[PDB]
Amino acid sequence: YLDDFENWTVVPVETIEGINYYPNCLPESVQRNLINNVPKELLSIYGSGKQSHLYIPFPAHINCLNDYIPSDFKQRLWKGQDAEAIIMQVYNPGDGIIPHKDLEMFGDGVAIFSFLSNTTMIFTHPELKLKSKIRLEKGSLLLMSGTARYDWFHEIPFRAGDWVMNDGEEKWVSRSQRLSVTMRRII
Ligand SMILES: [Fe+3]
Repeated sequence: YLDDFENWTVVPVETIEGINYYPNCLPESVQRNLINNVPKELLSIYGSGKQSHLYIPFPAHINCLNDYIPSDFKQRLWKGQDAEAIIMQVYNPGDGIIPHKDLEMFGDGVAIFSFLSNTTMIFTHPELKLKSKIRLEKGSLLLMSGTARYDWFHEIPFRAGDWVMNDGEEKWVSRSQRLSVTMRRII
């Protein structure tokens, strides 16, 4: 991310080893139970979205998310175990995050559950001069590991909508408030 990238190519996210995306992973009931039980202050629609760090033991409305993370992922990367460290982050329209790689204190395998509304995440590789985009939908799970987690940067653009292609038309879809829950372990 430094703009306008004419030397660069946009590739399918399927080319990035260690991206696994599961649409409609969480039932609506699970999403509503979670949202109902976040402190109301965290969900303010005004100004920049707030954030909350949680650590074991998590309450049931959070802790249940561990059950929707694929067992093969936890076996391969988390020594069969469940998440230890969780950040809940709200994004009001215009909020995002600059390109980064998650801190080395976390080791491999990062799980991100999405709530409330859809957004677009962009992966960047400066050395390859490549970009890739993924639409993170309400109720989805993103797993980031390996090449995705170490070689590439990820970001969420600071804007109020996203151009989204569907059924051959491209629309500007305004963003609504979004909440993510990021689940990690500590080395
Ligand atoms: Fe990150």
